[PDB]
Amino acid sequence: NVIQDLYLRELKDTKLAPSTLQDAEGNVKPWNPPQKPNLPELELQGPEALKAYTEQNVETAH
Amino acid sequence: EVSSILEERIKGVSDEANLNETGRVLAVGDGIARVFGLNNIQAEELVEFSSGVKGMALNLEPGQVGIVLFGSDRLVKEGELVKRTGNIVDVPVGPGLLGRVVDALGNPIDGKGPIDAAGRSRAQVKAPGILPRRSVHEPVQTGLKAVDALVPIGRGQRELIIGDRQTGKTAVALDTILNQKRWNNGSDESKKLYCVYVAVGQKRSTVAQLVQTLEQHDAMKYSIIVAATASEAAPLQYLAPFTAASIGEWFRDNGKHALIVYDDLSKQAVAYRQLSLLLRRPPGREAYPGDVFYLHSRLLERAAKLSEKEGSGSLTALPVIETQGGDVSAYIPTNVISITDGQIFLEAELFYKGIRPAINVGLSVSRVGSAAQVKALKQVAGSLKLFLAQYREVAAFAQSDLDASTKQTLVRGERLTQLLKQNQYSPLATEEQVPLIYAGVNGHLDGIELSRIGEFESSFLSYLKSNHNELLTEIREKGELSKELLASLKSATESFVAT
Amino acid sequence: AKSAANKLDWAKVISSLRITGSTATQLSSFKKRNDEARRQLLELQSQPTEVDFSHY
Amino acid sequence: VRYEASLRQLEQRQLAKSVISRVQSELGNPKFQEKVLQQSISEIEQLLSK
Repeated sequence: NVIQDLYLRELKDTKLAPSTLQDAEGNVKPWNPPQKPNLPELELQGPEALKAYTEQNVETAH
Repeated sequence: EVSSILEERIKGVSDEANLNETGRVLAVGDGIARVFGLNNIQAEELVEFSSGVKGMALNLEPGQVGIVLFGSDRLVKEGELVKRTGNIVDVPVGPGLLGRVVDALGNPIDGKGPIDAAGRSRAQVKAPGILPRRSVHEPVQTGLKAVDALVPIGRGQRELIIGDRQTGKTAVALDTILNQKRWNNGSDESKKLYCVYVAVGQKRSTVAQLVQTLEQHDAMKYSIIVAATASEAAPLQYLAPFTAASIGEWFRDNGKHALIVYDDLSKQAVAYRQLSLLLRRPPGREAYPGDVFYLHSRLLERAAKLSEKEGSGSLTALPVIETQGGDVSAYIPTNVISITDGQIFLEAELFYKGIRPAINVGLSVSRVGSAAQVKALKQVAGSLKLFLAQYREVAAFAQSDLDASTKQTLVRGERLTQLLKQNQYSPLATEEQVPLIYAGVNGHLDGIELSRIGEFESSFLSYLKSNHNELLTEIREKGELSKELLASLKSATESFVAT
Repeated sequence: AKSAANKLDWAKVISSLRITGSTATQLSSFKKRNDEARRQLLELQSQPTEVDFSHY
Repeated sequence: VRYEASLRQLEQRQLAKSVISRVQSELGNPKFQEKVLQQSISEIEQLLSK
């Protein structure tokens, strides 16, 4: 009765208002890239280090 | 979408039928509407006003039935139909309530849609009897090192968390909830404690913080938080632990395990006072309602540990009581202390002195004690209780020319006390409680200076994980420390201390 | 696993006590231990690589 | 996901206040009179059915 009236009115006479996906973007965190592979670069290459180390600390094992 | 759901909802309300009993408010004042009518009204039955507020009818008086309004006074106004809902206060209960913040009535206040529930059960049902209950026998590891060693907490036995005002009492409790995640996540259904936290009289902002904190530690998925906030009307606040107990019953009856932490019963008391005094029921001691011992006793005894006849369920409980200025002689604390079966007494001085959790080792007691505590943890921390006892006694002697014996106690004692601190809002697995405590007990860390105790703790854990996570896994799973395991442990500690 | 390398390492650390030649050698072993301990907790922390297209 | 859910909530309250606007229209109509007749016969049907 009143149920029917409400049902009728609600469904028919107004529905969803406008709302854009674009506007949504502002309110969410957007995807961004995982920049950089982050290559490590070789350290201590060559016997330059070795000659340095042999000479530098001469402290013997006790 | 939302339009479809609304269309479903309008369709989902249907025309009513003739509704037995009616009242007309005789006078409504003070949130205590007194209605003339309601010829047959069951005591404590829920009655719904014309306005839309709900109430229960605590006093059935000889000529008027005194409804107590569950909302703002303004809603009801003198003379107006008072419909009889016809079901004594009951709240939806079920497995489905897991993960929803619901109010005292049971309505979803989390806003995550309708609460799917498997039964509605009354909110005043009497506690398990003499023959249904079988003695406590399953540890509940709260994950705080101090609680787990000093004051063991077992399944199905209420233990108070009585302490000084706003010394982060709630924090001690919340920690217990977090540790239950470890057992909970798995597949062993004789291990999952499904906790329900009952926030009574806490500001809505505080309960929002609670909700967020639980979500942050990914803990809502075994939590139900019945929240009746400070704003909510004094009847709702009154029925809030009682309602909560009913939520717990589904877990207990269906044979799960669960822990319901009533926080804080001190505010529960205040709400009962408000109802009783306003209903003009005779006043009593310290202006607290006359039967106040009876009210608290009803709530707290619904906790139990069911016998193997009755499905071996449990319903551990942990009421939190706020001690106003630490006066444990006060009427509301004293009543509760008697009712409970244990105490944890958080002391403000300790809190200030940087011991957080601030359990005062002396004034806490566990009355179910050694039934709880993992067998492993029991073995290597019987000593811990005794050592700390000496440290307390010899504490005041720390003001000169002191015996070597006295000095030995002091070194060991200071190091232990420092060791038992736990960083706030992080639980610690039982399998790492047994190793850490082992070190202090065996005196390995006596040598380590106080400032480095903290660093040592974290280091020991990493060292244990790298060097022998075999040892850790054995400790965890065997759950009992055999002499061979203790042997390996002694070695491990020796190695760790050496580095 | 990584623990095999480290079991030999720490056995060697307490042996390295018995050599006084060490200066920063023990600090180099300590460093390898640090980052080794970091990678295991990194690896244990690991999220599933992609979002669930089923649920999420 | 968070904003999507928020947008659904925003929709639910928006279409709710629009429903209130339709209600104010409904109570004006002499449907207000005609539905009393519907209620009259409904109560007749109901109370006799008891």
